[PDB]
Amino acid sequence: PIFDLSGRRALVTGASRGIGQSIAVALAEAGAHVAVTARTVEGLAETRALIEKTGRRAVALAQDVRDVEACASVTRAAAEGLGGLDILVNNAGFENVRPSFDVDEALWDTIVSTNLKGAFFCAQAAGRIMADANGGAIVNLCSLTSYVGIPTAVPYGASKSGLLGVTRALATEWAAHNIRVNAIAPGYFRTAMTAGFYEDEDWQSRMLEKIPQRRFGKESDIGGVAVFLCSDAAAYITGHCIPADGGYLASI
Amino acid sequence: PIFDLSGRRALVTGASRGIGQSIAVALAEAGAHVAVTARTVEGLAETRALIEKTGRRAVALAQDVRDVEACASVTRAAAEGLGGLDILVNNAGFENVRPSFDVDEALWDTIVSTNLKGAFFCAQAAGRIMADANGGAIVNLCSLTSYVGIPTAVPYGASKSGLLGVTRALATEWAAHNIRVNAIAPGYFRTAMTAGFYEDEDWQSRMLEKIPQRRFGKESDIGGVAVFLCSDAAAYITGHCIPADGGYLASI
Amino acid sequence: PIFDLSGRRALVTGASRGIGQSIAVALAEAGAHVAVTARTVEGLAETRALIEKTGRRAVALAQDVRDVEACASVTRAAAEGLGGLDILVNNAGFENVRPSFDVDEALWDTIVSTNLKGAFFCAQAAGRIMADANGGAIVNLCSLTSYVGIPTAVPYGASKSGLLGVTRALATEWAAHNIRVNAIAPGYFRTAMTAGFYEDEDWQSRMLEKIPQRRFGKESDIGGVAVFLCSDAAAYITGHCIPADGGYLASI
Amino acid sequence: PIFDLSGRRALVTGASRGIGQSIAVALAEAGAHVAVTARTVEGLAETRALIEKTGRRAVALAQDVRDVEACASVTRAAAEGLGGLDILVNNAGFENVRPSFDVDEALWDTIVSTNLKGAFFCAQAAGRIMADANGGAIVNLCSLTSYVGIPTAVPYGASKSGLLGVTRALATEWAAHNIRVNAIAPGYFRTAMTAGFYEDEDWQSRMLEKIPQRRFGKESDIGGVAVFLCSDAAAYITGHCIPADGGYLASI
Ligand code: NA
Ligand code: NA
Ligand code: NA
Ligand code: NA
Repeated sequence: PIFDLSGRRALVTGASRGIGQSIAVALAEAGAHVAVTARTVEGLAETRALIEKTGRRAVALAQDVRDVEACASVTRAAAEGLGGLDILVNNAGFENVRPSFDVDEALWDTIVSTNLKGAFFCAQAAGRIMADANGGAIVNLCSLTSYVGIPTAVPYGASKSGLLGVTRALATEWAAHNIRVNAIAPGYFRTAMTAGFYEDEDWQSRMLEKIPQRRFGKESDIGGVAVFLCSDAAAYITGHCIPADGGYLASI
Repeated sequence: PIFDLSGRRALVTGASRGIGQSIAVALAEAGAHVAVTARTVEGLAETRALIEKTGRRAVALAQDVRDVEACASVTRAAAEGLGGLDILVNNAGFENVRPSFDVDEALWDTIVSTNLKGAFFCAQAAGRIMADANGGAIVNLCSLTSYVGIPTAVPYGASKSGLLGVTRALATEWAAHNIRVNAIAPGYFRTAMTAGFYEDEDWQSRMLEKIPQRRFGKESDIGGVAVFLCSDAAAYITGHCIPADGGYLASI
Repeated sequence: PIFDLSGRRALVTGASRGIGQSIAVALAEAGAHVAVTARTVEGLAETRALIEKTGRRAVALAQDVRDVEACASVTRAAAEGLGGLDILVNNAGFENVRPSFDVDEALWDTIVSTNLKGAFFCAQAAGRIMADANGGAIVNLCSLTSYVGIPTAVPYGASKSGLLGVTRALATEWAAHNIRVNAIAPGYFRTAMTAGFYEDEDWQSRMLEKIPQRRFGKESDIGGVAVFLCSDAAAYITGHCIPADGGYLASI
Repeated sequence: PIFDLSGRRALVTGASRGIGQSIAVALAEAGAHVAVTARTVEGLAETRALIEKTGRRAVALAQDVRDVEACASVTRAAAEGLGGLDILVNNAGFENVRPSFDVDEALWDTIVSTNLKGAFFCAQAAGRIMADANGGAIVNLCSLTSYVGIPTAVPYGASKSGLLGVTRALATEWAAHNIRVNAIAPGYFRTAMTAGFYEDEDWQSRMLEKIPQRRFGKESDIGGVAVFLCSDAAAYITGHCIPADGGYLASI
């Protein structure tokens, strides 16, 4: 019962694949009715089918989190489709590496709008709905770059470090509305390591030596973390970021 | 299933009351067979009765974690009573305030032996058993004093700050044995606020204003946190400390 | 000699008053030739007069750090006026409180462009100059909001938390160019507490009780911190943020 | 003037070689009269000669920081030789690696007594002297193990993590006596890498790849850091730990 989400209503952004898909499905498996977004509705087909496998309802909507209007209207539409809204997972994110001397304005904007600004304005919209009803839980997807710096991932790291600041300030501000706000910093997860960058085997060997568990994360390594942060088991946890990283941050 | 502990075998030290009692009972409620210790067996009567209410087995043993021998022999005896050992909660702790100019050797020792050294040597003993079988999970009880300083609680804060260091180093060292090592830093919990210190109402008002949730922790605010850190949902979490503090650390 | 900045060439942004003015003057007092910027040249009159009091050269230029072009051209112009550039202090910042349900797009942008994006693009420009010569030091002005959350200061906290991420990633990326990148998080400084918000005396009493030194910062409490981070005494410090806060973060 | 220590009176423990020797000499070079301790007086010959090179007075005394009595009496004797005491550097430390399954009671004690307990009781003694006069500054030597875990360095990491907790709590408690308490976490310094462990060249290559500056620390990389934390430039810094690590902690 303490981890059960039966009857909760969740929105998970950028949920067509990877982490967001894992989280969305795990929320449905724990009892929740789940709305999922992506750039196109058609890219959600696998996520929708995996959710409806649980028996629960899946709402699916188009959304670009860079459009501040769509952050609000598509969040309100998600609420209407579910009959309410008391869980938000801000997963949507643009990943990028680029030498910092070569970052132009446009790149900066695409990264920060998507990863930081978008999550704020989705939070604001879901928050207002939660505040008018009986509260809820928000989970932001941060990164190892909220704790350390990756060279050539400067705008990205700014984004995710900023989002951790957002997590703490919103937690403090919205506790009085019964809204908890927490974050997960995934380490290196197989399902997020699509980019050509990651096949470089010397890189892989080097990174694995920094991870005590000597493995990259599977979907089972994060879904339950998101359920936990949304559940009554986490009633006294707010403004906190749980790293799911196989021990990377703890390790020399 | 991801949060289920059925068939796991747990040891929780200093479990006669408070946090340790809460954790022990919540482990039993999640499926585990639980061994509990305290200075005397007789003080465990309430904890034993609450566990056996779940239908599960409760082993109960006398242990002073200041005796390094009892850290080993009573841990091995707990294993024998359960038929194994794959969860350890190091809860045992001596709390104290004393102006630092007035701390003598003996006080220092009592606090650090109990809170830090004891937990190391219990970890070592449970660890070796886990390492010879198929691994397990260890959860250390840290404190807000692992993050900030409380005036006149210097030895205590050294203890709990040290234990966070222990959590990180053991996590890194023992991941190769399939042993995860994590911690919980409780904030201010009603069940731990027995000492005369805490009735000072100006203190209470001042502390509550630093906690976004404007409340002190209940047993439901930590039991599920310990279950989570022991479960398959936390398979990729190691060397981490989850604060359960109503937002205190996140807040200005 | 280890703290001496004789012959160094510095740029300090948003230096007409407050922290930035304090830092700029302290750099000049430690030996540096200093360029200072603000929205208008005329607002720099006090800062210029205090610098020229040291005997050293003061260059003064108009700059809006929200204009990415001015981040580059006015930084290059500062270099030309000084005959080089090997210190950058990113001080420029827009402070704001606003209930998060009431933050609109425009406010978000003004805060984040000024505080985070501006500092990145100034860093990039100063960085490229330093990288083409013999390196240098960059100091970013962060805030307590890089560590905790202030309710109704969400965009601001995102900005300053992001800038700490920027500090770490740039440090890691640019060490190979002999460019150190560090930050200072001022606590509550008298010279920065202009806004009407801060006269609320109950607030003042409450904040002072959270600061072990029971006082707000003076200009002498930060100038030397900036000199230090720029000096040979800090040759092995990079990617770090020094809080100057009278013990706030360390304290319960 | 802001970094000048003329007329200050300092005690640096375990100062015969390495970090402690570097700090002691740098304090003397910045103006201070310096007392230095070690197990034997004869081992201080090089440190004494380097101090007296500055023209300043060097007091030298035998001290085992594991003896709580010697923590007090030898600190009071250092005061008498100097004519006062307003700087303490707790440098004394026993380094060790040992598989945690193989740590016995005696080893634990030697490590924690030396590294944590000793520094507390030296702080207490220097503190009381400072509190009876006009205050002062204390600097504790922490380690990367205050932030991350090194496998087989568990007792050591407990010690140094604990000492960071001590730094924060003492800072909070003793600010009202005009005593600032801060720490330095050295990274990997050439002068501290004596143990046979460190010649393993694969280790060296691996560690250097984790350090952005791609070098180990020299004595010039820490001496100025200690002077800074003792100076008027650091008047608003207390309870803080400065890592001198070539960017290790900031870096992925
Ligand atoms: Na690490
Ligand atoms: Na707080
Ligand atoms: Na604090
Ligand atoms: Na690192």
